[PDB]
Amino acid sequence: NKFSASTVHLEHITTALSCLTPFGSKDDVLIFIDADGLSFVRENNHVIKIQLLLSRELFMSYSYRNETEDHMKLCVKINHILDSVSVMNRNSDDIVECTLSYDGHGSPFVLIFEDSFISERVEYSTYLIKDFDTNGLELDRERISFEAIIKGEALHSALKDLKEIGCKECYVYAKTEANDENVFALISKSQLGFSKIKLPSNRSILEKLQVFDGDSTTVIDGFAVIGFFDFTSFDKIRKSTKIASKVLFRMDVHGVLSVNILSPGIVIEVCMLEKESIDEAAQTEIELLMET
Amino acid sequence: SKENLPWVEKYRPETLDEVYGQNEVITTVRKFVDEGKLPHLLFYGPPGTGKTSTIVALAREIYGKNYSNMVLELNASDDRGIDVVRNQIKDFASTRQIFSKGFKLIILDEADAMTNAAQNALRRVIERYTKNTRFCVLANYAHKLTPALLSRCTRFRFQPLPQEAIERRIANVLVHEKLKLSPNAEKALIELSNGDMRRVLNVLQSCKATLDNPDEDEISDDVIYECCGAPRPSDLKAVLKSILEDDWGTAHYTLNKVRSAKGLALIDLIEGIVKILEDYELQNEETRVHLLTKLADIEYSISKGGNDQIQGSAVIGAIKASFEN
Amino acid sequence: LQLPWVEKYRPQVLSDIVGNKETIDRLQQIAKDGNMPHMIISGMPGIGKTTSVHCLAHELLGRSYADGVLELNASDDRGIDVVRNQIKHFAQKKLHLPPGKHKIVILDEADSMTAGAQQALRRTMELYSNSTRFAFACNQSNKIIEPLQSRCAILRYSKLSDEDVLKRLLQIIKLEDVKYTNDGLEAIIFTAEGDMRQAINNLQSTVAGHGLVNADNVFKIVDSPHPLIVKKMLLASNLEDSIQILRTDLWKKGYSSIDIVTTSFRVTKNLAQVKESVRLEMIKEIGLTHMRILEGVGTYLQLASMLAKIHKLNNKA
Amino acid sequence: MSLWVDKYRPKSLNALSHNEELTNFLKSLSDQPRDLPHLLLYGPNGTGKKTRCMALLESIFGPGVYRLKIDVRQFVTASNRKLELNVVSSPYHLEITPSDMGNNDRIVIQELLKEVAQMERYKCVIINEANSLTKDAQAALRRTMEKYSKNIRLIMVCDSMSPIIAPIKSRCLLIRCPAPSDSEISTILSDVVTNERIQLETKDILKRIAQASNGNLRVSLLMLESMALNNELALKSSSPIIKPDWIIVIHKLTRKIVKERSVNSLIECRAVLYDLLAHCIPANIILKELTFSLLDVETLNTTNKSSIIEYSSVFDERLSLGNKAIFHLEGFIAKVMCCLD
Amino acid sequence: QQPWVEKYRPKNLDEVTAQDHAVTVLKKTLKSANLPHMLFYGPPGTGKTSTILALTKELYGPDLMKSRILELNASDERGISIVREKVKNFARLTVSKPSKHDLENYPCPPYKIIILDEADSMTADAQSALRRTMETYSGVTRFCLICNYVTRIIDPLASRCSKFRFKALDASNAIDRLRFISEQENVKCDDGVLERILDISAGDLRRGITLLQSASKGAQYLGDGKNITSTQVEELAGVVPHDILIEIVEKVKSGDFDEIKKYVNTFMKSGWSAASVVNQLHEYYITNDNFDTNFKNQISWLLFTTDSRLNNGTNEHIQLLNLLVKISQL
Ligand SMILES: Nc1ncnc2c1ncn2[C@@H]1O[C@H](COP(=O)(O)OP(=O)(O)OP(O)(O)=S)[C@@H](O)[C@H]1O
Ligand SMILES: Nc1ncnc2c1ncn2[C@@H]1O[C@H](COP(=O)(O)OP(=O)(O)OP(O)(O)=S)[C@@H](O)[C@H]1O
Ligand SMILES: Nc1ncnc2c1ncn2[C@@H]1O[C@H](COP(=O)(O)OP(=O)(O)OP(O)(O)=S)[C@@H](O)[C@H]1O
Ligand SMILES: Nc1ncnc2c1ncn2[C@@H]1O[C@H](COP(=O)(O)OP(=O)(O)O)[C@@H](O)[C@H]1O
Ligand SMILES: [Mg+2]
Ligand SMILES: [Mg+2]
Ligand SMILES: [Mg+2]
Repeated sequence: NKFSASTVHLEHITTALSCLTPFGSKDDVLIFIDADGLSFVRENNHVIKIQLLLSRELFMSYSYRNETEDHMKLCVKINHILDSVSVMNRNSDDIVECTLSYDGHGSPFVLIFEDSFISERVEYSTYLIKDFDTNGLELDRERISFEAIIKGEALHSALKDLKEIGCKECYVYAKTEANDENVFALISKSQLGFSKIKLPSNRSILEKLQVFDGDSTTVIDGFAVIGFFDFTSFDKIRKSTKIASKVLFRMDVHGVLSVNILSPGIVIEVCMLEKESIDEAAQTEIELLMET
Repeated sequence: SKENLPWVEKYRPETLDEVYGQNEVITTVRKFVDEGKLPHLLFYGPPGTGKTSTIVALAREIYGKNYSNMVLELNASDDRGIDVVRNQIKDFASTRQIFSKGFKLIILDEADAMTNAAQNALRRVIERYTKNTRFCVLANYAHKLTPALLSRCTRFRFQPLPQEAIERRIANVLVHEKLKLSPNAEKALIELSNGDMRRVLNVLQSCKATLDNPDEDEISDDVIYECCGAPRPSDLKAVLKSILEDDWGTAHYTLNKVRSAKGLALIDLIEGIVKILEDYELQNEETRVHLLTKLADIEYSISKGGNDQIQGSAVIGAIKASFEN
Repeated sequence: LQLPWVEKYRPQVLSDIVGNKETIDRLQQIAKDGNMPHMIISGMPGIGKTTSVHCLAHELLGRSYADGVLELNASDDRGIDVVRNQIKHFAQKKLHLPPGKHKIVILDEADSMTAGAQQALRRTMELYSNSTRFAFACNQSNKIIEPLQSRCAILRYSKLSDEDVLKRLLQIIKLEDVKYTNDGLEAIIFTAEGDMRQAINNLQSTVAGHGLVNADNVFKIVDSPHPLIVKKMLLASNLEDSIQILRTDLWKKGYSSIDIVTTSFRVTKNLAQVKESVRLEMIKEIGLTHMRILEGVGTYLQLASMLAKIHKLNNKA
Repeated sequence: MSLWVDKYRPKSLNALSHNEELTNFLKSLSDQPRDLPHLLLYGPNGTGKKTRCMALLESIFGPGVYRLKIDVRQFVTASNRKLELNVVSSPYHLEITPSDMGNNDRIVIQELLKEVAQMERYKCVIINEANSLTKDAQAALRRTMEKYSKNIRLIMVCDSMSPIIAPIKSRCLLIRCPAPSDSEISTILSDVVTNERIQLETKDILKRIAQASNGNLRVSLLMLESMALNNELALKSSSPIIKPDWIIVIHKLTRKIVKERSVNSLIECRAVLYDLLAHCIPANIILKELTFSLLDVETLNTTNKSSIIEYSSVFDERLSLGNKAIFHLEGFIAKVMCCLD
Repeated sequence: QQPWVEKYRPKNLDEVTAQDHAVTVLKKTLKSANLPHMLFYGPPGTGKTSTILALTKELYGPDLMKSRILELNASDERGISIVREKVKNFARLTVSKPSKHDLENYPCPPYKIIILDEADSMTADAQSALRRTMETYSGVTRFCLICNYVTRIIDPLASRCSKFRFKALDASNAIDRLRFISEQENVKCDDGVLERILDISAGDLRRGITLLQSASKGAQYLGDGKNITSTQVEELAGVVPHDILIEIVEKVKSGDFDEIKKYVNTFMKSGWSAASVVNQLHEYYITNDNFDTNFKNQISWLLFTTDSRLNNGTNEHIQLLNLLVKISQL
């Protein structure tokens, strides 16, 4: 076997996979195996990209026997995996050991589950014909518009409050002041009218927040950054922020936004896409209501 | 790796210089992309003329490494329902480009196979989201497209490839594969091409496989006719002469001998017969009508199925009756 | 990043719009007075219907265009409940407008919208006629139900004539400072056949691919419209000339047989200088050929036989 | 036990009376049941092809072939809508009927034949009215009986072989079942009236029944039952030849068409056609018997008969290639009145 | 225990006969990997399915069918969504890693074959999805198209797939194969019986094989060591005897309508299919030299029209009666 991994605590794996089910449940996940660990990436409509990474120390029997360039790809349907795993991993403290296997290329993804003298073995055939490779919605750190670190619980509560309101179009605000009264909020408009959820300047949920001038070194005060993001991406990310410790916000002048989720724990990084243009001249009325 | 693919896919053009025949369209689109102006190109023409190959080469030329995350390719293999179309194209066009300062190109292969409401949504998105997003329409049939779509999109017509383009592609294939064809074989391939490149590549691969050794030999017209199954022009001329001269017995005997010696099909035989008959002159204006109607009925019956001998005798009788006027 | 000539020169006022001079003038008086009734605009696509509606709304509102319009298009969640709720919420708000001005709601491409949504629209207009107004944009008025057409004023749009399209072409040429020729402009008009957007696209293709606008360049980049060739070959007297015309045009330029049959059917339906019996016989033959092609027999021989039968019934031996 | 067809049904190869060559052919096929190819039976209706199939199955398997069982199951064709097929079951073989609609019939045959085939001492199935197919289930048949030719043997019985496509006729053996002559039908009638101890004044009544039925055993037996029950089991030479009301209506319509040729006559003929089609009667056989009734009139000359038969063939082609049924019959009748005078 | 149609199915590419171009191309592709998409068309019972099965057997081996070869047919549902998802999936499945036994026992190519049997029963949208899928997955996935009628298959499919015409198996085309089958099965026939069988089934070896099997079964059941004659196979196939055809011709020649009508009624009572009758009448009329050119042309047109009417699924009685009446009035 080229890749092998074993784990005893499947609660972490299943709660990490539950954060991918709102949109990634359909198909077309590109798992990566390397010396760093195990990673899953999902990208639909080329509008949002999610990366969930599993470290070496998470697995107990990581071997990774290879004699190549050390980068092998495989694409498997998520829905088959979810349907297979739904029946197992039942009850609590079932000490279900999961064994991962992949014989390089042309072999199905093999999962072995053992639960109280009862073993299971599911083979997941992959799809590697039209794999265009490369891909990735990456951004350069030399021109980051602003950086923000927020608590996971506050963001989860904000998103779960925003979801049921509606708000098919959402906005992201960034603002810094000289008196350390930093302003950060995710406002939106809906049929209800105007919805404003505000994250205060308290360091409990706004530990770090600075607005840059496109050089990632020159921090400035009194400058406003407007981010027009669709409701779909925020709805998809709401589940991913349900269980977390710290959430990192970072977008550049290009408008693409990278959100890092910390939960040692695993790291989840998601890349977003901004809308082409703001609706007419709305951004003006966003600030005009913000200092109102 | 290469050298293990069909010649249709192996010889797929990758640059605009590799597309032959449609010099005017290539020059026009090169002038369009040199100015950074893409006015919602629409490509129309018979299959095998190089529409999707041309758009792929253009996307490679103007983007390079941006094809993986800027070009949205949609086709018949993907579901194109009204909700699916509106959601997917709205999400793709409404989002700003990541880093490239250029228009976003969306390729819609086989656009004729969509519903009217989906076409209306697409034509609304074309005019609405157009600041950064452009559209490409590929369809062999224009009757299934909304006339509003043909107005907002610049229509480019793909003519059948002339003899020069086919000859140049044949020469390139021969250079690549180290193969030789007789000039008579080249003329036969030109006649059989009917303005198609995929058919030419397929029959060239089949004829190369037919040869016992690829090298130290020359491809003639006989091997091309044997592998492709197309009747020889001499056989068609002999059949027509027997029909026009031998009344009913030896003409039928000659037709049966021709159909049995090499196993020719009736469809190709009648197609050849009418092809030579089109060159002939008929100063009656009524024999041609009877010929065309009877031959079309014969093709319809053969498509519906029947007896080959009875259909061939019907062809002979129809030709003789039409020429008796 | 240069916008195409179609979208770079979109009119912003009703004065720049050409075509139906009387309708444009009436829209100008409606904008000036402010009395905006419910309207339905139908006609040939790409003649300036949605553009005219947008210009009228802009001239009527001014600075109130930020909130005073709810442009629901075909490419949207056009259902029965969410659309009704959105229109109700739009109609249950008031803004600071003059008493002679009213809110305008634009529904482009109302033909494809579901009939239940049409009934919901009727309910919204009946309930909130005093505050908001509705402006429809469509190609034909047949798809709009009768009760909705009853509560509005219908303004049919005619095809743009030679003068208006030529004038717009001259203004755009002067704006772009592009050398042109009268013969080239005539060829552009002939290929457009009354279409404005198609004429602009053809002019843009001519100037990009060749520069100077000439008839030869226009004919090279784009061929003549197929209905004209179909009409030319259908009324041909001798069978040989019609056969040669159809071959050398359609098969050499690469036109699909089913498209040829559909265009011939449309031409025969719109034909004028033909008897009723001849027209119906030709329609029957067109239907037979269409069935043969749809089943799978769509070769040149079928088209030749169809022309032969048409000429036989024309001459009657 | 109350009909001639069920009480006196032969159940063996030796029990068959007519078509001795066909009996020898079936015996030769049943000599080696393992090497039995796919069978296709074509011939006139009422000849007894079903009887030959049952006799062959009984010879191949043995007792219990003629014992039948009834089971019902539903096939889903669209959403929650399902249509049920009244399939008849039996040990060692099986029988189905194409009573479903012309479009769902293909998927019903697909599912049923996939379920029956399975894996396996083969199972034989009889395809009644194989000609009544829309060229869609025939592809399923030609695929399954070629790929799964290890445990299934399709038996095809039909009256017309022309609607059956060429590949199906290629893969299936052509079995010919000619209708019996007058002498054989007369002998069968004599035997069945001897077994029923009914009176028989003369032997000409059986010959008249045979001529009236036109080589149809079922029609002959039903007519014999009708004359036996109507005359209190006492056949007479003066007893009228009883015919079904459908043929009587067809003949009356023919006489009306010959006598009266107008527009009111045309609309009454249309009403009669509508009423006849209301009885679940196919239009093709209606047109066929109308043509045969029109062709026997002595008043008409050769030209009128030729015109009528040409129009009948043309409108039969139209009905075969068409969807509706009233239009082609109406056109045929209108053309008949047009060409009569 | 097995019918001769299935028992004698060619499992190898060298067993099939009368096909030179396709067999040579497949044999030369066995040692290479440049296999294009194949469009198999021709008369029914020619051997396209046998050829593709033999090619698949000699390409990969028995073990790779379960995980590498998937076929489409009319036996299962073939809706647009089902066909789209199934074809896209199987054209996206990876090339399975071969075992060693396949590697030094068979020349396994790095692609896979998708078989589309009876493709003429597919909708236009399904065909468009198939052609787009096979263009976008032409790397390690191959498509085989088999159809009896070329016209029903759309033009782009015929352009993209290599056209491999299957010639009809005439008497001289399959005489050797029939002789080998008869010798292997110990079948005794007279000089001109296999040729007559092949002439009966024009371009159809399956019908000839079935007729030979029926004749052998009849000869075995009869018991005597006799050779099968042309009359027996002709009457088993359904060939009208020459005397009855001569009587039909004589009745047609006579200008009596009632005699023709009653003869047609008796012929339908005999239950013989009118397609073979039309074919035999055509052969007799064109073969005979006692008729002029104009009458031959008219009768050939009439027989062609009658065959076209019969192919649509009409009543054989009415068509044959109309044809005989039209011939008698020429
Ligand atoms: N101008 C050309 N010169 C040389 N080869 C060509 C040219 N155009 C097409 N071909 C060949 O044709 C093959 C298939 O053409 P495609 O462009 O993929 O299909 P198409 O012409 O767009 O037709 P469809 O039915 O619309 S997909 C390519 O892989 C080339 O090998
Ligand atoms: N009268 C006109 N004068 C100048 N430009 C015009 C005129 N009419 C149309 N155009 C141009 O054509 C473009 C398209 O006009 P639209 O109003 O979008 O067409 P339409 O009448 O709404 O029909 P559709 O959109 O196909 S349903 C405009 O943006 C203008 O650039
Ligand atoms: N070249 C051949 N040599 C020997 N037997 C052949 C040959 N071609 C066909 N057969 C026989 O024909 C029978 C069936 O062959 P098939 O391959 O199913 O015919 P087919 O081409 O599939 O016809 P279809 O499926 O109706 S289009 C078998 O008994 C084969 O042995
Ligand atoms: N050889 C035979 N001897 C006596 N009666 C026969 C024979 N063959 C058929 N029949 C009669 O035919 C009747 C059944 O006909 P049927 O099978 O319904 O005809 P078809 O198969 O054309 O529908 C039976 O009642 C039986 O009496
Ligand atoms: Mg293409
Ligand atoms: Mg518009
Ligand atoms: Mg087959």
